[PDB]
Amino acid sequence: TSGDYWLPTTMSLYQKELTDQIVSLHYSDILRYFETSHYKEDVILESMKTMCLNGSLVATHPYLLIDHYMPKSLITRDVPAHLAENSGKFSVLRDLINLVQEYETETAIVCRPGRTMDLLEALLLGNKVHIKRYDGHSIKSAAAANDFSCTVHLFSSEGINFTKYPIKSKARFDMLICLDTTVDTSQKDIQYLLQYKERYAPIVRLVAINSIDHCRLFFGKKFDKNSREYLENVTAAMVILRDRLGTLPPDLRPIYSQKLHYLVEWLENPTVPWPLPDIYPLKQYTSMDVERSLLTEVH
Amino acid sequence: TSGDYWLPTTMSLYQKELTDQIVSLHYSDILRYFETSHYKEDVILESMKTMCLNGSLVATHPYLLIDHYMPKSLITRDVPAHLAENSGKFSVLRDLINLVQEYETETAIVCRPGRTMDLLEALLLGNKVHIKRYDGHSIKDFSCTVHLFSSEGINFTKYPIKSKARFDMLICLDTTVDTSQKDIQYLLQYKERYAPIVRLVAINSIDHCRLFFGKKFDKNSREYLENVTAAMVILRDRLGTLPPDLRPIYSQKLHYLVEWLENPTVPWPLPDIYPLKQYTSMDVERSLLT
Repeated sequence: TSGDYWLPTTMSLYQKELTDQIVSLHYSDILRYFETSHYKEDVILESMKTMCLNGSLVATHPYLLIDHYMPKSLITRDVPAHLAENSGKFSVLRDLINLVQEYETETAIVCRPGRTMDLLEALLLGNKVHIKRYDGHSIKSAAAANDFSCTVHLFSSEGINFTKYPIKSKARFDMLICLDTTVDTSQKDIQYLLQYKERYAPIVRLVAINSIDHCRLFFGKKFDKNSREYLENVTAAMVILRDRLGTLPPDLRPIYSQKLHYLVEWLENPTVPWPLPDIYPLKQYTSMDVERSLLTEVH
Repeated sequence: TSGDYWLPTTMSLYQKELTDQIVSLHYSDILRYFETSHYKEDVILESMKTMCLNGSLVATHPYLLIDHYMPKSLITRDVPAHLAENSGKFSVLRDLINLVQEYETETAIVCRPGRTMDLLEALLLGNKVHIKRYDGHSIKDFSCTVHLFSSEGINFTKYPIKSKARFDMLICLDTTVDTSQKDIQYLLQYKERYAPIVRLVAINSIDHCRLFFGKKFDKNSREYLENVTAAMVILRDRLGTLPPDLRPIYSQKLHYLVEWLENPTVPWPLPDIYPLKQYTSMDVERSLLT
């Protein structure tokens, strides 16, 4: 395939009901945004926009949205498991890394800066793996006295700065992972990463099914940019898919239940076709479908 | 010890923030219930009462309070693990049963009827274990059989104990279980005289509150509800975390209990129910401020 694949991830019960809440919150704003169509007022746009934002955060981790109860330290032994237990995306990642760590490889991961970076690091501390950041920050200053075949490099999707922090790697990235949808693989800094020695490193994007993640990714290759049609299809989908949020299809489940061993072949020959189906398409929902969806809320 | 022990259980992140929400919901009602003390209006009482109820449900499982996303089928292979992953109480139970299932034993479990029963059954399907209910309902070679009884009236004449052996242990899932009642006293004495009681309790949760103040104010006293509500609200921050001492036992998947499982006469290996402070109208205010 295209060297640009998706890796669907589930959603914890908490992640689901969080999203469900986020939607209930913008309930009226949603109906508005779809009623007076095209006219569209700025307040309402910002509402749709931030409802989308908060949905995106929760999709990769609840802590990105709610500090409450976040461990004061992310270093303690138990944290990695706890983080994974609360974000299907993190759980998939961890599963993934449990495989790639066996190999001698440098693997790149791009995600939005800030708390996402920290949580990403914290999650990775549960893996037999070297960790390099490129923002001069970290939660473990100290370096691994250990000997790991696999090193994981954590890059910001929003500007890197390779002159103060260069790639001391001395080897190609065998794979680049998109954690958020904040990642624009077209940008130069990310294009630099992919070509670090075929010409391009495989991209694999972690996406929660039927989540905002799914919406942004699919409509993105069909309406682009900040079109009215993008936001309309994306918001309508997020809201309507809210019920099937983050459940893998029956076909796909065993692969994930099997802790993703299904991917070993492709991991060893990154030239072989991506073993998983292409990003499932999403319907273009109508102002009608959103109303019908939001009703089952109303009593 | 007394043949009546507690088994603390943790709380999932979701169970925590749910409780936290439940509290925020009754925020004003709480301040009211503590301000105009003793006077107490009926609406507010019902508020305190149901805030307590909803907290209790969440403590044993979030699905008891929010249908949203509950699998339409509880039989599929993955359900047991999913349920446990979302209630520290269920996770402890499963851990427990993973031990007791190795033995030739009949183990009794009492919990509130209804969805609790179903979820209990679903959770148990992940265990090498026979399951008997006594409500004629259900959603579906083992040494271990687990008997699920309602805490709220049983009916042993339409559904008798075909067991033919003593219950080596009786487990309280909810706080809905009154071991003093006759039907439960019948169960404990089914062949020493009484089966050991072990009660699953989420630390610093309403569960903890009800159980401890219960042996200190009883019944539906003003002082019970006052100490219980104040505690639930204030402990909200330390909700469902085991003390450093206790953690390894649980991390070790509870093997620490094997000795007691084999000789139910040995003293309960875990500390007695940790006491809770009697909090003041003052402490609840300070707690709710933040």
